[PDB]
Amino acid sequence: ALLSFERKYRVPGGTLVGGNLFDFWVGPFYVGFFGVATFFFAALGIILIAWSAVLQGTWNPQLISVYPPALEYGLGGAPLAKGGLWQIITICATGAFVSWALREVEICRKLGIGYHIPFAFAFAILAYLTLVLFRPVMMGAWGYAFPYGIWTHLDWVSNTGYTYGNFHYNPAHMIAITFFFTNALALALHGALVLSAANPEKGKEMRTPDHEDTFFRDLVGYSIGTLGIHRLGLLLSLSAVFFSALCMIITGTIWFDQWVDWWQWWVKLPWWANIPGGING
Amino acid sequence: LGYTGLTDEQAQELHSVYMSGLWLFSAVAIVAHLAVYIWRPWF
Amino acid sequence: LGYTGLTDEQAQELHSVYMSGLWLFSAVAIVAHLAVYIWRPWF
Amino acid sequence: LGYTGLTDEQAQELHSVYMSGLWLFSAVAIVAHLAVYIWRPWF
Amino acid sequence: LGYTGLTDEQAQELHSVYMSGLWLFSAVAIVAHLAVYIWRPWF
Amino acid sequence: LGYTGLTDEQAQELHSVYMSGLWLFSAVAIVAHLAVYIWRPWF
Amino acid sequence: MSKFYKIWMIFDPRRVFVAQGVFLFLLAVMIHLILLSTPSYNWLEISAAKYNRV
Amino acid sequence: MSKFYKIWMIFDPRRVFVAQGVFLFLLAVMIHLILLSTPSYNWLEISAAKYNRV
Amino acid sequence: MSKFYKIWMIFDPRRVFVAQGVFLFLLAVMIHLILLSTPSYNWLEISAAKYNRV
Amino acid sequence: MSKFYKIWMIFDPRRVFVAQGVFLFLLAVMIHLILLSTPSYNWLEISAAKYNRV
Amino acid sequence: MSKFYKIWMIFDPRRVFVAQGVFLFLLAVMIHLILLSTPSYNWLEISAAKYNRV
Amino acid sequence: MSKFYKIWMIFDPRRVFVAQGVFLFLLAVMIHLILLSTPSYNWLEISAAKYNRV
Amino acid sequence: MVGVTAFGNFDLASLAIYSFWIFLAGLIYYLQTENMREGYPLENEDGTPAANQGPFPLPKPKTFILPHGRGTLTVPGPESEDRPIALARTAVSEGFPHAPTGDPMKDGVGPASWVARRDLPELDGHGHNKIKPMKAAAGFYVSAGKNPIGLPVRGCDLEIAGKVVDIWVDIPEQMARFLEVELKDGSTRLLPMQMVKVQSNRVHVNALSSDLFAGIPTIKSPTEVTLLEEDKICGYVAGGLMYAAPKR
Amino acid sequence: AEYQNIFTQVQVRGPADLGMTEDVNLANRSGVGPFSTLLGWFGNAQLGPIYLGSLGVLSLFSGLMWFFTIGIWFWYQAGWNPAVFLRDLFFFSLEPPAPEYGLSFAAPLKEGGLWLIASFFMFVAVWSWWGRTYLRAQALGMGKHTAWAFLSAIWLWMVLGFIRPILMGSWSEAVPYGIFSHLDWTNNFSLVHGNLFYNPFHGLSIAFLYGSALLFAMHGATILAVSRFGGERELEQIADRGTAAERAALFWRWTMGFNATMEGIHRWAIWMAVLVTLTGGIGILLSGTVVDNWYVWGQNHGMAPL
Ligand code: BCL
Ligand SMILES: CC[C@H]1c2cc3[nH]c4c(c3C)C(=O)[C@H](C(=O)OC)c4c3nc(cc4[nH]c(cc(n2)[C@@H]1C)c(C(C)=O)c4C)[C@@H](C)[C@@H]3CCC(=O)OC/C=C(\C)CCC[C@H](C)CCC[C@H](C)CCCC(C)C
Ligand SMILES: CC[C@H]1c2cc3[nH]c4c(c3C)C(=O)[C@H](C(=O)OC)c4c3nc(cc4[nH]c(cc(n2)[C@@H]1C)c(C(C)=O)c4C)[C@@H](C)[C@@H]3CCC(=O)OC/C=C(\C)CCC[C@H](C)CCC[C@H](C)CCCC(C)C
Ligand SMILES: COC1=C(OC)C(=O)C(C/C=C(\C)CC/C=C(\C)CC/C=C(\C)CC/C=C(/C)CC/C=C(\C)CC/C=C(\C)CC/C=C(\C)CC/C=C(\C)CC/C=C(\C)CCC=C(C)C)=C(C)C1=O
Ligand SMILES: COC(C)(C)C/C=C/C(C)=C/C=C/C(C)=C/C=C/C(C)=C/C=C/C=C(C)/C=C/C=C(\C)CC/C=C(\C)CCC=C(C)C
Ligand SMILES: COC(C)(C)C/C=C/C(C)=C/C=C/C(C)=C/C=C/C(C)=C/C=C/C=C(C)/C=C/C=C(\C)CC/C=C(\C)CCC=C(C)C
Ligand SMILES: COC(C)(C)C/C=C/C(C)=C/C=C/C(C)=C/C=C/C(C)=C/C=C/C=C(C)/C=C/C=C(\C)CC/C=C(\C)CCC=C(C)C
Ligand SMILES: COC(C)(C)C/C=C/C(C)=C/C=C/C(C)=C/C=C/C(C)=C/C=C/C=C(C)/C=C/C=C(\C)CC/C=C(\C)CCC=C(C)C
Ligand SMILES: COC(C)(C)C/C=C/C(C)=C/C=C/C(C)=C/C=C/C(C)=C/C=C\C=C(C)\C=C\C=C(/C)CC/C=C(\C)CCC=C(C)C
Ligand SMILES: CCCCCCCCCCCCO[C@@H]1O[C@H](CO)[C@@H](O[C@H]2O[C@H](CO)[C@@H](O)[C@H](O)[C@H]2O)[C@H](O)[C@H]1O
Ligand SMILES: [Fe+3]
Repeated sequence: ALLSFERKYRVPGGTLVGGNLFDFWVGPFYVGFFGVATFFFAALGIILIAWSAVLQGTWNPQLISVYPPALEYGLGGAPLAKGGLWQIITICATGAFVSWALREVEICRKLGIGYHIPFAFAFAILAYLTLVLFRPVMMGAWGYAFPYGIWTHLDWVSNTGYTYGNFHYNPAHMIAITFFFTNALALALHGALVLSAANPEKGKEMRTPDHEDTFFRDLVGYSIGTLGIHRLGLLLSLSAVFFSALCMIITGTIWFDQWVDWWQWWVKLPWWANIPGGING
Repeated sequence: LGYTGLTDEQAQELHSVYMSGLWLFSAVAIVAHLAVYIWRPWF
Repeated sequence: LGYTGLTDEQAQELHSVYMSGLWLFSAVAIVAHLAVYIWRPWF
Repeated sequence: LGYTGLTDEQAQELHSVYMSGLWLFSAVAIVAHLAVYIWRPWF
Repeated sequence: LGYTGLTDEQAQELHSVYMSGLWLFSAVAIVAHLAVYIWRPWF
Repeated sequence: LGYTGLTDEQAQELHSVYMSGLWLFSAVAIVAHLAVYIWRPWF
Repeated sequence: MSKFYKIWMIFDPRRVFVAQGVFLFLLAVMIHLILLSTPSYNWLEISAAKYNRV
Repeated sequence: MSKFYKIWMIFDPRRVFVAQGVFLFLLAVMIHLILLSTPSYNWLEISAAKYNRV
Repeated sequence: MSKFYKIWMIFDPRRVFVAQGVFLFLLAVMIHLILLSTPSYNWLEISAAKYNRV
Repeated sequence: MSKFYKIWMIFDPRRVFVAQGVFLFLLAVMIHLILLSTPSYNWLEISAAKYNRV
Repeated sequence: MSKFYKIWMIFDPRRVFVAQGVFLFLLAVMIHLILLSTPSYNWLEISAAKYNRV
Repeated sequence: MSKFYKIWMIFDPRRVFVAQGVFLFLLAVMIHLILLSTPSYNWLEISAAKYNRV
Repeated sequence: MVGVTAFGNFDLASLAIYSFWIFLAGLIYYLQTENMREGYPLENEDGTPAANQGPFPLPKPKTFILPHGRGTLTVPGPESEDRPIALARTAVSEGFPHAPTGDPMKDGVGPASWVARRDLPELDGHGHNKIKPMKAAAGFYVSAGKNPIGLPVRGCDLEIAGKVVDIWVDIPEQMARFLEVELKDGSTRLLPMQMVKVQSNRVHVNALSSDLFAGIPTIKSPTEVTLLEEDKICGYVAGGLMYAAPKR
Repeated sequence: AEYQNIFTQVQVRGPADLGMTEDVNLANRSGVGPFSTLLGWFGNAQLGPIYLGSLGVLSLFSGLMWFFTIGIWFWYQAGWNPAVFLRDLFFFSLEPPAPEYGLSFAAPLKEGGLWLIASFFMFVAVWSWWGRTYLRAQALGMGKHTAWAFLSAIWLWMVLGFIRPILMGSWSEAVPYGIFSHLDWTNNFSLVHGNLFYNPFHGLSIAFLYGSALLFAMHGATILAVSRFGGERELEQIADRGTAAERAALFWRWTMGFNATMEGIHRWAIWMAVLVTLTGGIGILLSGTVVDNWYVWGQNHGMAPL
């Protein structure tokens, strides 16, 4: 089945690999070469997660976990039961994510649109690799990565965040959090503004981009414009992920102590380092 | 007054049926309350 | 005036119905408060 | 009224079938409740 | 003339009814304050 | 000047009634201040 | 009370009915849960104690 | 105080009725909850203690 | 009581039917699980102990 | 002060009424809260201790 | 001191009245709170001590 | 000295007046709080100590 | 702390989490139905409605009132691609590409597709043309950045196709929407600015080869552009990424 | 290279747009401010006018009082030393009263009463600002969507500062007015209640924050990818669907198997954003008042090994 306007777009071309071997649609999905690759990797990863569940001895979805190898294996292999299944599933997950991005590239080419979406997805992929490849290798052990469990990977997060004190004092963490929070705020504002313009008070005429510009100038004395708001949303999300991967690439590689002591450098500035009075005086 | 499209005449039967339902509901509720209060009171 | 779009008569009758409901609610409130006060006064 | 765009006799027939199904459901419920109450009462 | 697009006579009537409401509310407040201060003074 | 352009009589009456209210408020405040100081002075 | 039917010239009957339904179901489940929380009104525990079921 | 009918020349009945319904329900629930919090007014516990339901 | 059929002049029957289905199913599952939680009314455990399957 | 009426010609009556209603509710609840917080005027505990309920 | 009235010709009456009301309310709340803050002036606690309340 | 009328031929009276009112209020509250900070100028503290309110 | 459980381990937090599961299911249902107001019902590749329509029913219609008497738009409703879509299905079975029968860049299919939008100009909140050329606008000037007027325009084959003459700007947005380009024949074609690389000495266009700017659709008026014309121009220009590709 | 439409390569400036007026009171409106070329490289370079009504001025005054009160207390903590004030600015704090005062207003000004005053100021400011957003939507005849989206964050804020302290019976529970003081409040809140990670509503709030980031990356990338077809003009694509809306729909139709519309994607967006603070407020409200150890609770509800 197709949407009422789909048929004029379902034309050949745009595929990076193949070109007619894997140029078709299964239901709504576009299957390409990378569609085949991503389906294989994802199916393997899911089946191996279930298999690791039966090896773990639990069928609670929230208790299933797939741990990486211990710190003793360094950056080497591991038996499937110890940390090998996690390494295979990391292979499958990386392959699936990359194949998904390249399949999106093919879809972009076939629709004649920009490649903003696969690029923005590559940002998330590189954050994932920062957590499972870059930081572990720069640290030297696959056991510094997180397990594949719903609540055990939060255990990884908590233990790592407390290995360095209160992680709130990481400054890259601070800018990443500010980006995340302002991105959520921007998304709320954008959704609300567009819905308010498209849906008027009651039984009256639809509003215009000038009307929403007017509303936000009457609210906060400014409006960024409909192209600017989408620019800002993409930038906020991508930069939040970038400084997230930044806060976790300098942590345990450049800074090793409690991050709070970082903020000492400012209070020990020689001009006012030794003034009596205040919080730290 | 007819903001909802009602014409003040079928609203009468609508209210009659709604009050019938409300009073049947309250009768069953009173039966349940009395049965529980006999079972054990709260005052 | 008349931002509600109601004439004087409609407003008066609507107010009469609303005051009937308000007095019913207030009477039930007085009854419940009296029962609670005689059972376990808060003063 | 007339929000749903249904005639009175169509609503009558639909309600008749629905009440048949409702009474069948409630009858099965009563039989099951009575059976368990005999098996293990909660009062 | 003004800002709200009202006259003086309707303004007088509205002021009268609002003042009646204000006096009633303030009188109930005074009675309550007397009752409480007799019950438990704060001076 | 004349951003509003209100006729001078209107501004005169507005200021007069505003100052009437202000004097009323300041008088009540003065009475309350005297009462507070007599009850428990800060000087 | 002889003019309460004008409530259907007040609000859309569908909206009032659905709000009433959700309101009443939420209240009913809340009250039943409150009673079940208190040991003195948990009829399951009471009936277990009376018949020495546990 | 018998000449208040003029309120409906100012305030829409639609707004006031729904807003006051929500207001009254929320205040009623809040007061009931405050009473439920204070141990002297938790009527469930008072009835449990008075009738040796422990 | 006789003219409850008028209900089908206010709501679309499909919406009511699907809402009733999901509401009834959720309520039935909730009550079955409540009974399962209480050891007094866990018929599985009653059959286990009554026939010494432990 | 016999001429306070014409202020209704300056401010919109609906604006004034809704603002003053919100203000009255907020002030009333704030004063009630202050009185509830202080042990001297918390009437629930007064009635608990005075009637020897606690 | 006989010429201030013409400020009502340079200031919108609605704006200035709202500003004055907001300012007076905020100032009054702040001062009442400061008085409640000082242990020598909190009338609730003063009357609690003088009348020997908890 | 007796020529300051020419500042208002360019400045807006409304903006100047509102800004100066806000600035004066902020300065006044800042100074009052400064005095309240120093125990040698905390008039509430001084009166509490003089009349033995603590 | 009210840590009391009504039954099992079901405390107030459990009540909250299950309530949120129910609410989330309802909200996802609502959000999905609100997103089925375009392109529905689904159709077979021959245009007839398909056997399957999805587990989600279509929502009730909603009416938008366009600001300037443009009419009331009700969605969902009947739909039709009221234009000659020129494609032939490569396979008898479903789910395979439809090959263009002719020149796809000219037929308006695939990445060159266009939508039969209203053939009326875009009206702002003041009731005026939202977009008008630089001259038509009163006071608008290049406030900052490169001024791309008189610059050569170089196609994807690296041969000049024309020179930029004017910029069409947006009145309520103050955004530079379109570049007007004159070819060898003295006629003007519009170019969306999202497709042009405005360098220091040229305005490059990677989408189109030099011998395709004349194939860009034209405009009935030289000062007002309608939504249909804008869509045709944009579709044609963006179709050159796939179709004008073989000529570098 | 190939242009990506992330920065405007050409800027254009015209008459100052004073905006529309459906029921707007023109009197409160300001006049257009300057124009920012740097900020115009990303969006509308125009600044102003600003509407200043009655709830608006109330909000401005109350927020000024709140921020200024915090500032004066910070100066007091500095010993009135400007150098210290610029040295210990992050480490300052207008802390709430200590727990032995409970909810009482009888706390010394230096011992949390000033916190009560500033909290009153901020409460009044934020609620008047919510009324302001609702009224500004009302004047232009627009829907009140921004008001409710704001109410979600307002509820999280009220739980953090007002509702939860009332329920816990002490102002000591509330968040201080400091930079690292409120960071420390956050970390200590997690530690006291036993790994807030196992709060299900904290997990839901994080799910919707991650989802907001994912959804705005997706939507921004989608609109920029179809901006060559006039995808930015979302309202007109709603009124008169173009090839931009169809290509955006078909990209996600072929990627994910389902898609949104030009209007319903913003319903997704607003709900994804407001669920963050809705679930967060619920989770903070349950913490302490209902659950004091979230990891033990998790153990009892699956979610963790026994
Ligand atoms: C060690 C610390 C704990 C932890 C302790 C807490 C605590 C405590 C809280 C959170 C909360 C949250 N946590 Mg946590 N959290 C942890 C780890 C994480 C991790 C992670 C990867 O480890 C992530 C992604 C998160 C993410 C989140 C968010 C989803 C959520 C915050 C919502 C929000 O945006 O509020 C930001 C928005 C507001 C707070 C409201 C602001 C809006 C109002 C109106 C402000 C008005 C502004 C005013 C008028 C003017 C402003 C001033 C001027 C700008 C100068 N947490 C660890 C386990 N977390 C919050 C929550 O609700 O979760 C249950 C919360 O309270
Ligand atoms: C970079 C900015 C943000 C972002 C953007 C973004 N995400 C994207 C995209 C973009 C632009 C897409 O185009 C792509 C998409 O299709 O979206 C629907 C996608 C996507 N982002 C997704 C999820 C996602 N994004 C996240 C975050 C973010 N995405 C950033 C905040 C998160 C977080 C924070 O947790 C998640 C969970 C998917 C919905 C989708 C990509 C789907 C995909 O990869 O498809 C192929 C793979 C599968 C269908 C399944 C693979 C399964 C594995 C083989 C096994 C499991 C391995 C895994 C390690 C298990 C771990 C479990 C535990 C951690 C609990
Ligand atoms: C859905 C949840 C997300 C969200 C949503 C959200 N936030 C919102 C909204 C929404 C929907 C609004 O509508 C509202 C708004 O107006 O946004 C612009 C707002 C808002 N969210 C804000 C902040 C904010 N949101 C946050 C978070 C979030 N908001 C969540 C992530 C956070 C965080 C992460 O902590 C912050 C800090 C504000 C920008 C704004 C509410 C502004 C407000 O209420 O202001 C009141 C004013 C004060 C208390 C202090 C004012 C300080 C000034 C210095 C006073 C003096 C001014 C001066 C006199 C001006 C002079 C001007 C002249 C020279 C012209
Ligand atoms: C304004 O503009 C915009 C829009 O609109 C105009 C939009 O809309 C959107 C999009 C946004 C939304 C719709 C809002 C909602 C979105 C979110 C909340 C974001 C998160 C989304 C999700 C979690 C949804 C689910 C996502 C994923 C990744 C699931 C994807 C599904 C699969 C993995 C299936 C993939 C199938 C492939 C690749 C085919 C493989 C084929 C083969 C190997 C050969 C054939 C195989 C088979 C026959 C197997 C069986 C069939 C298949 C393939 C599938 C069915 C069976 C299964 C077992 C799965 C945006 C941003 C927008 O801004
Ligand atoms: C913490 O505090 C707690 C929660 C413990 C205690 C607090 C308790 C509180 C706040 C309780 C509040 C209770 C209230 C306000 C209860 C109100 C109940 C009411 C008004 C119930 C009304 C029910 C009405 C019913 C059930 C009517 C049913 C009608 C039918 C079933 C028939 C349907 C007929 C129709 C639709 C008419 C069709 C006719 C035509 C012509 C179309
Ligand atoms: C923190 O502070 C605490 C909570 C501790 C204490 C503070 C408490 C405070 C501040 C309490 C304030 C309480 C107040 C102000 C309560 C006011 C309650 C009122 C005014 C209730 C009014 C109820 C009126 C009702 C329910 C009237 C109902 C009327 C009807 C049902 C009649 C039906 C109407 C029809 C049919 C409309 C007629 C239409 C036409 C066209 C005739
Ligand atoms: C922390 O500090 C604490 C709280 C301890 C101490 C602070 C205390 C403070 C700041 C107290 C402030 C008190 C103030 C300013 C109180 C002011 C109270 C007022 C002005 C109350 C006025 C009430 C007026 C009422 C109730 C009027 C009712 C009028 C009617 C019901 C008439 C209805 C007619 C209408 C609505 C229009 C229809 C008329 C026509 C002609 C259509
Ligand atoms: C930490 O540092 C401390 C605070 C300890 C020490 C620092 C102190 C500093 C820096 C102090 C700075 C002080 C300054 C700069 C003070 C300036 C004060 C001034 C210039 C005050 C002027 C006030 C003018 C007033 C109050 C005029 C009021 C006028 C009216 C109320 C009449 C209303 C106006 C009308 C009616 C105009 C009518 C005419 C027409 C055409 C309508
Ligand atoms: C040179 O500097 C000057 C003096 C000119 C001005 C500078 C000021 C500065 C540097 C200010 C710094 C301010 C900062 C850093 C503020 C930080 C604020 C933060 C991080 C706040 C975080 C959370 C705050 C929350 C959640 C507050 C919530 C408050 C409420 C929800 C309302 C509370 C309402 C209460 C407690 C009851 C109010 C009612 C009465 C009757 C008191
Ligand atoms: C998910 C959306 C639909 C929700 C279901 C519809 C009904 C909504 C209310 C149902 C709430 C009851 O749901 C039921 O709660 C009981 C409370 O002990 C849980 O309890 C059960 O598991 C827990 C956790 O492992 C055990 O500690 C406990 O001994 C056992 O009784 C059930 O696992 C759960 O299924
Ligand atoms: Fe958008």
